[PDB]
Amino acid sequence: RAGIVALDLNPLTGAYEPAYTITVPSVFDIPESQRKARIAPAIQVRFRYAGAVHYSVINYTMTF
Amino acid sequence: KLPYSRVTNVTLTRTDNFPTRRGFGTQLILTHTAVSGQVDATKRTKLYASLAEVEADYPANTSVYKAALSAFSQNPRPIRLKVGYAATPTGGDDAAKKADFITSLGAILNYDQAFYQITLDAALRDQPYLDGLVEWVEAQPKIAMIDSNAAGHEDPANTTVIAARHKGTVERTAVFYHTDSTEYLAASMAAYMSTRVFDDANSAYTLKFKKAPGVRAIDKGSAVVTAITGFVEQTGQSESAGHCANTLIDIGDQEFLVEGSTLTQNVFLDEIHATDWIIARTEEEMLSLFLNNDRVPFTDQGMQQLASVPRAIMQLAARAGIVALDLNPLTGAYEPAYTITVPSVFDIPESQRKARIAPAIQVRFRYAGAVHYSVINYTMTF
Amino acid sequence: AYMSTRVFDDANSAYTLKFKKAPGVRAIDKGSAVVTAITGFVEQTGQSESAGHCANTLIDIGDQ
Amino acid sequence: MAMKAYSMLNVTATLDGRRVIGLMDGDDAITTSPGVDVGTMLVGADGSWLFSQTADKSATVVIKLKPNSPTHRQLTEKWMAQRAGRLVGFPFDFIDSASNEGGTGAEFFIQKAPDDSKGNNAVVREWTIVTGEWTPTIPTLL
Amino acid sequence: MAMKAYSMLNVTATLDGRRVIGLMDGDDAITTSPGVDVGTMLVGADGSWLFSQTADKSATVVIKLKPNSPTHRQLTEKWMAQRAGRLVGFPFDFIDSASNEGGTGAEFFIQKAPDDSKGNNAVVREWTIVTGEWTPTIPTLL
Amino acid sequence: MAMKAYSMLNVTATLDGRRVIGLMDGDDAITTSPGVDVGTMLVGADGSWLFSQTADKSATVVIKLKPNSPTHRQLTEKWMAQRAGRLVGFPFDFIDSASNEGGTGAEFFIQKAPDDSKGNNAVVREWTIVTGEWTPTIPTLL
Amino acid sequence: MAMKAYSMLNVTATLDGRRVIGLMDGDDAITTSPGVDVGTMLVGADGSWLFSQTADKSATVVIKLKPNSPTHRQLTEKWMAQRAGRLVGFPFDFIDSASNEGGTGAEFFIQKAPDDSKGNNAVVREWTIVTGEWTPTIPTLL
Amino acid sequence: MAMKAYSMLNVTATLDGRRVIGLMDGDDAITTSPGVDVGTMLVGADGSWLFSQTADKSATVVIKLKPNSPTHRQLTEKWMAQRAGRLVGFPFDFIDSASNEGGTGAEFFIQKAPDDSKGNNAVVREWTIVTGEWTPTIPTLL
Repeated sequence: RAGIVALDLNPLTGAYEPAYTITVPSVFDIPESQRKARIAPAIQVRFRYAGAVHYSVINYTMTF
Repeated sequence: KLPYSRVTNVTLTRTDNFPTRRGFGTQLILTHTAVSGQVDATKRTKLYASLAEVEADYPANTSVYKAALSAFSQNPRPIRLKVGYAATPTGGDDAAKKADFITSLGAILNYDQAFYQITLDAALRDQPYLDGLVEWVEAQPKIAMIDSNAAGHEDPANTTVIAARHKGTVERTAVFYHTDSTEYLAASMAAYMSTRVFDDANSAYTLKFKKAPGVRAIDKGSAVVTAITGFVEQTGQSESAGHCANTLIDIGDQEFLVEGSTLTQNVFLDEIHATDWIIARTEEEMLSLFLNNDRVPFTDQGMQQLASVPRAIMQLAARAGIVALDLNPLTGAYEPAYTITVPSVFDIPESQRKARIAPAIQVRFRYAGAVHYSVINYTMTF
Repeated sequence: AYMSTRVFDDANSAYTLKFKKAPGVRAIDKGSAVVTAITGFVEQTGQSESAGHCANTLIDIGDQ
Repeated sequence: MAMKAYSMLNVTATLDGRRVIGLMDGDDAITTSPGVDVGTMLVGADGSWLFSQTADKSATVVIKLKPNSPTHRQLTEKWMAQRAGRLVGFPFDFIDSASNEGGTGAEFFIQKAPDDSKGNNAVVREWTIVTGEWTPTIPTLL
Repeated sequence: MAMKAYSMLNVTATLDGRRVIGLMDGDDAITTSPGVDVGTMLVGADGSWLFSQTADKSATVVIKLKPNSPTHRQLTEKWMAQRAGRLVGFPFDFIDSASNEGGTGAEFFIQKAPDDSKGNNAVVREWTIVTGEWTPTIPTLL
Repeated sequence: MAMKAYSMLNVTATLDGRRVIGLMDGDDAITTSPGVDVGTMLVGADGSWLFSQTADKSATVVIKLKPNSPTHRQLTEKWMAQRAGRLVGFPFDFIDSASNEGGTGAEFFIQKAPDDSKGNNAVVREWTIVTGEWTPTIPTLL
Repeated sequence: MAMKAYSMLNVTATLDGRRVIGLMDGDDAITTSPGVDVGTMLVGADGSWLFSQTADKSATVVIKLKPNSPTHRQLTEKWMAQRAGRLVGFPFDFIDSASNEGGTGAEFFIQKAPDDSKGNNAVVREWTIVTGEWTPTIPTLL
Repeated sequence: MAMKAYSMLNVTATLDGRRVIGLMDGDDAITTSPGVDVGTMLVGADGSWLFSQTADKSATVVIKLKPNSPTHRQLTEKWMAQRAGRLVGFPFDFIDSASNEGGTGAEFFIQKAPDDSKGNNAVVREWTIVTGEWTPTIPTLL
């Protein structure tokens, strides 16, 4: 909403592409050998940055 | 201090710029000239982006620059002309023999298939070996056009000229007859033809019959404009009483193309252009169907999935105005404009099923033409 | 002082540049071809690493 | 060419090139309805009459899906593409091979989005799409 | 990664950081619905058409609870905080682990309060909350 | 020569040689109205009377269009040509083939320009044109 | 270059260099109307006629905003600058990317100020601005 | 400093030092409107233009009250003081804490008095006050 993450469109072609994804791991196959750690497994998140403009160009052809 | 060019860049040139207006197709310019830096046996064809960026071909050579000059000179402009290397040898080692020219034609497809309209320009004009192009573009999804600079098509009797020795037998070639020193095929084709978008409603330019090029000159005469273009006043167009071509007459203070680029007695350019758009669009949609799906199975469900493509293309085409409006042209009674029939894989044997080649789908048409000539009677009674 | 008082909890609060911003009171440096050795900024290409050294100098172009 | 009895095994629906697969239970899983009435009769105070026919050929279709179907994922991606600001056509087409009854539309749009209900048993997800031009196909096998 | 059949044992809903626990019986215990239609087709007197898409991405969710549930106490405290004049966001989020279907909203508000019926048997308590921005999550497991 | 019922598919309107295409929805998409009353009755203090007929044969027509129609582009170019200082006629003509009712005018001018409203749904663009001479055609098919 | 259906996500309005953001609900959120009629037909007692075209190319635009929008703050600062005695232009511009319809004006002025109503629900804030020169842009995409 | 949603619990109005309490129902309970238009555009016969800005900064506010409110008693005492011949200022001020939007005026006067209707249900009592100088406050929280 602030404008930091991009607007859900492929910057190359303009086709639809998700801006961010969030994938949650399973504790299920993490062994009880590691479960007793009280340290949760890692959650992975995905990004896409939305930049801005520093420099502009205008051409102005004249025909008379 | 510092210039404003530190944060922006504002320039100014003295040239003419028109909007882009992308369209359908591309044309081909075949000659014998080679530029040695961009066609030298490495590119039987070469693409471009704009005319100004031309450096490889000299801005004075009659073949390429003087033809791209009229190719790129429409009010909206096409893009990316397909520049030449094709028949660099002069027609044939034995000049009168057309076999070398036919083989040259058959060896320029093998590099590139992106051109649709074939134009020879500023040379190769009125050569007897050119018969290979006319015989060859038949059964070849392209359009062949030959603009003479001078000939004897103005005699409604002679049989030696291009448009006489091939008249009424070819349905995919046309002649742009004119006087000397003007490149004409490029003037309208691929410059007005190219920027025709059939994806909009009512975008059927069925005529191509009264259209103004960028800048050019007219020919002269009244009874000589019917030996050429073979057009009789109110009857229509007669094959025996003239030779079909296009001459850019002027009637009022306006100059415009005439005869609408016929090919044979009553076959016009927009019919070919529009049907070829239909074919090329069905190709694109079929390919886009093979890339989205995991697979297309070899069952009846797969046949219906495949046949879903012509059904959408026909609805797209009837909206543009190419397909007719669902009424019998003879009596005005109801009649379907188009039908689509899907075959069965069921009784096609498994002996043939293992081919991975689907059976053929058949589609039906009806063309919607337009008007070239009007009549008004005006009875007076006092 | 400007970076600190940036609240990203509002809509459209992305100051992606920080590229044309006026401090309270200060003074400019001098030059035109010396402002590209510093800040390593070429005109329209972008910013090149070999042709300069990145930094910030508070130029003045118009009366700003 | 025997007239096949009806069966959902012989109906095929294609949305943006892909098949429609996980449909809910019932006699109304894909239904298309015309946008307006075909015409209107106008009768005057004297007994004379006049008919008027519309030029509007538009329709909606309603698709009922299960909460576990790939078409639900496809439609929810199309919805987000529309919400981003990308607005294109996406054809829809369906037909019955037993009678050749159906229709096509070259440009559809999402009109209504379903409700996500969790509850104790699984329930329907209903999508609605709309076109400005719908042409029915003629059933040539009656 | 086998596709799990549906079960309310594998749906999780988080309201202001805490879980939602005592839900009523039925197939509609948490339901989210979009605020408006996605778009509108406009057909003219000549047969031409124009589609228009909205920029409003808002939703409500309805939560049905039993008269003995800690979430009822949490929601009745939030209601009194709003009535006092303190107006903040309180995120709500819920998802299904079998298909990754759900959605999130970072700022919700109480919209409707339930009715306290005593009677002979115990009955539902229905709350309604509203957000100005709701983004559905893509079901990547179909 | 059966009397065709009414239909907008059989009405044709020609503005400066080109057809009028994208019209708004409603029963009043092209309406022409005469400039003044045809005549006036004058009754004196004694009961005698006198009728008087005007020589003014002028009319306006109002055209309601969608925001996406080529006729809107044509009319906005004509408006700018008039604003530049170039003042010519541009005929307008429309007729119904079912009854031969309509009229023609060989020289029209732009009189009112529409309002550009953006909003949430698309809305009308109304143009007004005026002539000094309008001749109705006689409906010979009743 | 497909003709995009209408959407407020693809309309951009620029006031004094900044975007216009918090708009009210409805089909009329930014509307521009020409100042006068384009021309006038004058018909004489004999049936002859004369048209006259104006040289006035001016317009107003009305902007409807919510009580919580940065454009309301910008416009209320511009109003106070005008009340102090500082009178300058402040360009306004808006366009639609789907059809290239819109217009520009290099010097605008505040003409009407809104009413501050508090009440029980939030309500509109309507501003009006006026220019002496408004040039519409030609919709080249129809 | 989160932007609080709108609420009448966070709007405060002060009349002659005391609070305004018993307000009627509706979205328009305190409304302030400027006395005149901010300016006027003057376009000549040649197309040139001239803007003119006013120096009048005055406003009225309308307050709608219930028949049982202490502010009604305060205003009816002020009315009788004015009718006696005692003419002084009595400031009025109101603001919204969520956005800092409002305004102040150091000298107001009674302009209209309400109608005393008895009837079957209770009805509104509307007062109007006027000032010669009203300065809006800048909403610094947008």
